[PDB]
Amino acid sequence: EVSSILEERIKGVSDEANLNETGRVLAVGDGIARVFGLNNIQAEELVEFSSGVKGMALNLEPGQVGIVLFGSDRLVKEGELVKRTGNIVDVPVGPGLLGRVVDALGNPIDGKGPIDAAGRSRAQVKAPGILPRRSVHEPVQTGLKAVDALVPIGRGQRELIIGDRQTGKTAVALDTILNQKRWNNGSDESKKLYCVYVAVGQKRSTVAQLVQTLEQHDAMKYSIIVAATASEAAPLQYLAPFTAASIGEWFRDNGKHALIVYDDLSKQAVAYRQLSLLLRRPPGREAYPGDVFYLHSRLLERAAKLSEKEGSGSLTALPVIETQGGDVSAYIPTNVISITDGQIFLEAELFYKGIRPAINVGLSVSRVGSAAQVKALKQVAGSLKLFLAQYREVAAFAQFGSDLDASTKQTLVRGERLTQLLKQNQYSPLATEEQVPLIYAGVNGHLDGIELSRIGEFESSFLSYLKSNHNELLTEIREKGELSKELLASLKSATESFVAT
Amino acid sequence: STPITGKVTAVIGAIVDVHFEQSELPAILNALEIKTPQGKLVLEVAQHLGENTVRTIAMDGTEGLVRGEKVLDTGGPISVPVGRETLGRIINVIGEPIDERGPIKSKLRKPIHADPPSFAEQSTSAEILETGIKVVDLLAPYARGGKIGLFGGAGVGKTVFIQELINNIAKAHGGFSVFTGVGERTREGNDLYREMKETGVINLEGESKVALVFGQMNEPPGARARVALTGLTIAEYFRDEEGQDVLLFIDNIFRFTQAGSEVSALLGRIPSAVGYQPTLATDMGLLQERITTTKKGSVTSVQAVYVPADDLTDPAPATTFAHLDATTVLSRGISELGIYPAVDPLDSKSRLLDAAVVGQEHYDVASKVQETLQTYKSLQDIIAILGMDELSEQDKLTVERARKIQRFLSQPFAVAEVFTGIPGKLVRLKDTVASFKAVLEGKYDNIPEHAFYMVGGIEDVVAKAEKLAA
Amino acid sequence: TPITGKVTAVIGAIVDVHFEQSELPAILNALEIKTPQGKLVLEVAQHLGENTVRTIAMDGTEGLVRGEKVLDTGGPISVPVGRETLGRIINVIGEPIDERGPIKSKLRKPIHADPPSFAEQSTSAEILETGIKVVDLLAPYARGGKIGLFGGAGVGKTVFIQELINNIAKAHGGFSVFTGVGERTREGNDLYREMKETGVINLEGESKVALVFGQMNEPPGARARVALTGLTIAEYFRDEEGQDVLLFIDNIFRFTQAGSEVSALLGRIPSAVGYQPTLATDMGLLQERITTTKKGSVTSVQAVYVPADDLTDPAPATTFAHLDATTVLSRGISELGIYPAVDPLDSKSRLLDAAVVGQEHYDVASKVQETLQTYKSLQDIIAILGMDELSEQDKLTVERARKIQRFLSQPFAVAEVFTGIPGKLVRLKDTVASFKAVLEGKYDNIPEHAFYMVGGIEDVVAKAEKLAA
Amino acid sequence: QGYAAEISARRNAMDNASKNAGDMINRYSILYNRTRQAVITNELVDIITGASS
Repeated sequence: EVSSILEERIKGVSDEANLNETGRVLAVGDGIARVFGLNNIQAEELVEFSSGVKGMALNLEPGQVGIVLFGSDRLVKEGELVKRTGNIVDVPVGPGLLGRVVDALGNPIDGKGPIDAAGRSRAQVKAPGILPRRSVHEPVQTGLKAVDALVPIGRGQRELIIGDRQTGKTAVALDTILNQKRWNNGSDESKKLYCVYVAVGQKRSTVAQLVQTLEQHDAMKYSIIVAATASEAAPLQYLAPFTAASIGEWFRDNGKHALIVYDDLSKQAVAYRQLSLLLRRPPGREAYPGDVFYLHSRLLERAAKLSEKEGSGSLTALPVIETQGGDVSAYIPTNVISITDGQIFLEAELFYKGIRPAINVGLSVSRVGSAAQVKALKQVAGSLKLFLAQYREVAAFAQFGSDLDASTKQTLVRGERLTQLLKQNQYSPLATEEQVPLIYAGVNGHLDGIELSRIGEFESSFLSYLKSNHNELLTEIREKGELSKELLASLKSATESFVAT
Repeated sequence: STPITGKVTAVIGAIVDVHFEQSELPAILNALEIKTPQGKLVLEVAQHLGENTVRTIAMDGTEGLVRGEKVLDTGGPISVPVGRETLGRIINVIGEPIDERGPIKSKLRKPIHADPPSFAEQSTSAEILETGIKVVDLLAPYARGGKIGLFGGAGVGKTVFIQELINNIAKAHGGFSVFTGVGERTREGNDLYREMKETGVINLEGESKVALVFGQMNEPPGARARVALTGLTIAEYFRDEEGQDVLLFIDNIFRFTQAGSEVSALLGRIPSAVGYQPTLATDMGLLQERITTTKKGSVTSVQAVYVPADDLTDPAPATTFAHLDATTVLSRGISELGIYPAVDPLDSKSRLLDAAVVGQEHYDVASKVQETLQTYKSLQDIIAILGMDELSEQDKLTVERARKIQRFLSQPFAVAEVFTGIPGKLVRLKDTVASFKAVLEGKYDNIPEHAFYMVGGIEDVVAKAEKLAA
Repeated sequence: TPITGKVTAVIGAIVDVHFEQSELPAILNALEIKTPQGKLVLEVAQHLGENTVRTIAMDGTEGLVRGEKVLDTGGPISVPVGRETLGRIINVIGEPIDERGPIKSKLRKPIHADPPSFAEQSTSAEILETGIKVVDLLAPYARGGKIGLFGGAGVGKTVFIQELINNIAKAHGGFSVFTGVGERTREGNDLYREMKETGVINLEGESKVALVFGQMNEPPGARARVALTGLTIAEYFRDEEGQDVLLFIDNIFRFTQAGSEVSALLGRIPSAVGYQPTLATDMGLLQERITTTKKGSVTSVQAVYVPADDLTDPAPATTFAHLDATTVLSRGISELGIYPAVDPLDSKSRLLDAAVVGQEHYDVASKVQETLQTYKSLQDIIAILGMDELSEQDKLTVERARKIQRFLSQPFAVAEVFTGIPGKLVRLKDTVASFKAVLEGKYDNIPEHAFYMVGGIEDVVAKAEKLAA
Repeated sequence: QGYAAEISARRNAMDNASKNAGDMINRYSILYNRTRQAVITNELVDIITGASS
């Protein structure tokens, strides 16, 4: 049993070949080191310390070459020799990472046995061309009615989730992943997403709850969890987005779509700060490195939609930046905003107000406008944007105690009902078929006849009404994904039959 | 100076130091080429550190670099291609296309270090651009020979704005445009490529009326920086030898700034106030000064700028405010209300607003417009706190004239048949001045606010009245 | 190891040694420099190359003569663990501070540990009650949980922590560790006294506690490794015995803080805000060596001292990622005559949900947050205007919010003397009923001083009579 | 009668506001000055970090 495992391992070990490089360690400690020698060393290549540590190499000098250790620094001694592996850093990619956790370097840490490898890839691949790219038209939803409704979520776009640490930052991402169940089941793989969740700077227990959540709701069967917990090395936290991107890219090549969550880039940055200052090279703004921008921008332009001479794939990106006691003008936060094409800003105060999932519609922007909302969903949310933007001016005037006319109070009365409709329960998937009815009601003024407290009672009941009677209305929406003349009328009648309660 | 062989000594990311053999070194600002398993790595020489040790800024992706890997010297600076045949063609940092058209068809090549034109060559701008965008035409007139500046914050419809100007004006004129993109996304580049082939502005048969220089953010901070320089040189060939006026565009110019800040730090230089370069002034100036009206031809930039958080106490946007003649602010708010364009015209100031340039009549109409709107903005606090107190018939009439004007700033656009689906309209300079004159006089204070919604001229208001009647 | 050397330098508590033998040293070794202090025990943290090592110094740096002989122990310092560490207070190197002499053991282990894996992870979703009303409703704790506390000290932190000990370790009764990083010596004695009296420490038997004390008097280096020392004991409990433990720390900001001082000296360039660049790696290890394993789980209560009472600083901020639940405490609210001073709008738990601690719990808790927040948004208006110059719907919210505010208090049973009100303890079950009640409007129609310094709904009623007479 | 007492209430309240608001102005001014100053100090720390490397 145990005797056999150990004897196999002795057979599996030892007997090294004639070496063609050397260098002698000197400085060493912090997970970081500096060696004297090394003239065949490549930048980013892997060097094998004779203690059992491996360290990639990021700075070369004609003095002392800086090889950043991965492994524990307590193993490493000075005056050891190191041997260049002779290959830059790479991971195996294959369909055997499905329903399993893998770490920084791409080996499983969940003990679910060896992965299935159909290729190897490299962590740096970079963005595809202008000609092998096509434009994004590709509907997708997050299972939050609010987010979908107000901002145009696509497949192949990058949208930055920003706001304060531990406000269910992770939780916001988890709702989207749960809701990505609906397309995965569907037969066609031109719909399927094999979502990859990257977790940097988080404790092991956070990750361990999250995998239980995923399996319980029967969503762990296309998901991949990549990890680099906060104890694990400063290089390995840096390598965690780049190797997630290579896993994501393999689906893209095959002509399948997937989605990449980078939670949090803010902690990747902090790692790189520790690394850059212990290679004692100048940082940029607020101690964060000078080449930190190069890291986020290169990465982010790889989640891209492909044209029809390629797979016709698209990796989608959601960055997440937790602002430490706010600040949106802080160096890592500013850089990422510029790189992303939209913001889905999450506001802390509104959480206590009872507007969970929390969003603030002015801090959330779309530069190029709507182009990735489901067409049905576009028709209903048509004046939703204009109402809510107006409600914010009117409300601020309204509560002062001053005198108001009936015209200003149509906005207040109208807005209050709209905001209350947005409220949803976290960890609850949603479908287009059941967000089209609710926005119609709200826009077309049938939620004013219904009292503010019972708007929540109403929602669950209205959709149930339809299951028994106007089950035809729901099917047309699922099947055609648009509202014609007939569908508007059908729905106008469907709202009327049940307005009560 | 001359082709020599040096060996790499230190690779510190983008930063690459070389140790050329004794008495032999390249001069400052040259281009070194180093053989790499990823295109041809170009290194821009930026310092001497003594004993024939140069320190360079990268222009192409770094990876797999050995210390000891041979570095040739071109003998001169990075030399791009220019011509009236590179129009439609795409060019980047090392002058290669990234939509895979292979080697550029070159008439002539030129250096990207072109020292600025002198004061002797100067001429005074008197030619007047029309953008055909009413809020812009009336409240901050542009003049062709100008250095226009599209100040705005994040996600405010800057790309959509540039897309309308290029679609309309480039075809209209018999001049050229070169559209230059500094450190911007491959989603945007692919949209900007697709939409402008469709409209007939960029066309493969025939000579394209706007060239492209796509420099994108996946490339090095160094490599991104000197993309802007690359575009300028094409505009300079047009200005000089071809003798044609240029209608320049650069997009977004904060990307230019941000890149120089980063590389200032890596070179070892000491950063200035609020994380900005110490060399901030001169770098903007170099580009702006080259873009100018000479008796050779003009160069007229229209420059997008990213202004962090609608903040202008931040030094990098505020320094840039000086260089730019006829500012406009694309406020975030204006866009959301459903008013296209996103321009807020009480924060736009122009130096091209005289009263005999654009005539007396233009200045005076806009002056009344400025006041009329701002009194209404002033009364908002007053209704907010007091209620319906401290008002007058005079205030009521101003509030009403202003709300009619406020909804009279929206002009649909063809390149937003993708955002709202409402197609374009073109409004002449003389036409906007007249239509705004009519409202002020109060002849069109009987036509509802939403009957100025998504109109152009005067004809359009009367017609939108019939719709609401009907 | 038989590696010997002489002391090149002695710069503060960060002595540097230079080895005269070519036998090469290893990282995380320990060296003893023979001192007139008996001996000084030091820890290699860096090798700087050329056999010049750089060593962290635990105890004093008065007496270290330059070019003074060393002998290299050859490895990490191992403390002593067991059940024979119970009822003893141990110093960083192991020494008794309560002087019941040498610490007995069966296992002596290295201070450092290697944080558990993803494979060794286990999960929890248990309900643990302190019995405190505000903590339970808004931020409920669990079994194996990691809790976080914030805001300054000398304002009720010690008392607050003492009270958490007074509830949780007598509702458990198994093994427990108290580890005090940079403890204030005059207070430390009050814990010693308090425990013996309350039956915890028992030295004519063995205690239900084991202890670690490191004082803030002590050189930076000792203060850094008080914490690691403590963790070795807790792991013994977690693993070998197979039982769940407790841990209390007042304050853990000190780990951070001490490491910041030594960093400048060591070779490291410190980040902006003067905090070490290594905060992340140190935090990462500590918070994953207190973790829910397959064996036991160490349910911990952590107290952070915050400088200028700002969370915008990177040291407090980076901690939040590793905490399941927080109960942020702000000095101002402590001043106002309200204890516990925990903010109700600046509290969170990942176990407060609509099926974790039940649906009733969630609805009550939700309502309080909505009510108080609106009131917070209107604080400007209320003061510049009046309280009938408000709109009518709001007048109900504002009035309701004021009652909750005075209600939030619950006199402490360990500071009963100092408040001047007897210590009150109430159940999670009693608390859900009491908040429910206020929200129903049941005993809303009675003075604001009636809800002032009292625990649950029952106490409120009893006091209306007291004011009435 | 009602109408005079109403302008009088209006008068008492807007007079009081100017005083309460004064007290709030004074309080954010001390806060303003300090927050401006705190930022200059923080910029100096950043320069130091740079120069050391």
